[PDB]
Amino acid sequence: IVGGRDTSLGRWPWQVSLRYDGAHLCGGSLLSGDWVLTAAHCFPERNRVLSRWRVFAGAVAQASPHGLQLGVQAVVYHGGYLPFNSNDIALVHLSSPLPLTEYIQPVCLPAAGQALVDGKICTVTGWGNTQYYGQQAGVLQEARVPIISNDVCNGADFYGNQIKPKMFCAGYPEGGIDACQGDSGGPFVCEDSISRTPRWRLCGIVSWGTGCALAQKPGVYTKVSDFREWIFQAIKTHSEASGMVTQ
Amino acid sequence: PLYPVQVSSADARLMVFDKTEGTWRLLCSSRSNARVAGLSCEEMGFLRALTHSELDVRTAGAAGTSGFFCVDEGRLPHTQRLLEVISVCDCPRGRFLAAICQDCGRRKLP
Ligand SMILES: NC(=[NH2+])c1ccc2[nH]c(-c3ccccc3[O-])nc2c1
Repeated sequence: IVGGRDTSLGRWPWQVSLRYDGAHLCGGSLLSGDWVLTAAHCFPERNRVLSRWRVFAGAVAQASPHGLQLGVQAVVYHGGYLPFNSNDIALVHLSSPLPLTEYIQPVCLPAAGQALVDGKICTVTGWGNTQYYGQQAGVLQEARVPIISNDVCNGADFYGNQIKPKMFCAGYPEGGIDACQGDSGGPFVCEDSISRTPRWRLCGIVSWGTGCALAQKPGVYTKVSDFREWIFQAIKTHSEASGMVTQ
Repeated sequence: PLYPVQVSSADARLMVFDKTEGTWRLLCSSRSNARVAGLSCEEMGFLRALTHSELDVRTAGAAGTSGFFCVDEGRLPHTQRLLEVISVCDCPRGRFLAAICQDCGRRKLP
């Protein structure tokens, strides 16, 4: 995350770090004690031995001895993810569930029919680079960015028609604050009180962008509302699966 | 901007908005309670219903609802949205559904 700030324990309790052979590669969001929602592109051919992945939760410092690390039982990625950029979404089933504590909590999904509010300012978090030619963050970072309309984002001066309908952009025309390499798969959350209580919901999944924090090249996210049914199905369908599977 | 489907934090009873009245109605208990509880939690953005039970208006009260809605159990399994298989009804047994959905989106620090 470029242009963000260090955050503290318990603030974004759904954030997890997905590590392969010891390195942090992607972010992810807990949907329950044993299911994580992330991006499909975090599982290229060279990173598909489930035994080599670990999910780290409950700490904001990557080197905290107090976080919990569990294995992966299965990964279900979207079959429509043609690179295997639309449908850049996947579900990760942990081998055992995490306890839910004041530091580990799931995030909510958008309600049926709930649409993105253009202009609304949401939060994006992660341990990715704080500069494109920089290093990953030691402590989880958070930044607030507004949702941009697809009309603006698909214009010739932004991403000239590369934003498909199940993805959206968030950022400032001016650049300066954005997600970056190492943040892929993590959360883009917006808070609302439609259930009469303020709750944070996962509206987007960090997916891609050209460079990081450049003006007119905002970050692009997978629009979670469009995959609600895919998620509900996948979990039912594969609760007892092991391996890389597609839905 | 309330969502048409709500769950009570006092006793988890489900409430569904009735736009012709501007009131919330309870969901009459039926043999398909498990699927209705599951579908209601999904609808609202929760992952699943952890459990559900049946309440009795005579022991629990109405809690500010006006009537009942009943689910067309035959159409139930063809839906994605609760509101399209529901109708006002009398619910003679005066027993309604309560659903405990998986909690989410809230910090638990002091
Ligand atoms: N600018 C951005 N909003 C952005 C966000 C996530 C990214 N993830 C990556 C990325 C780069 C190389 C390999 C995997 C990645 O997720 N670039 C990214 C750029």
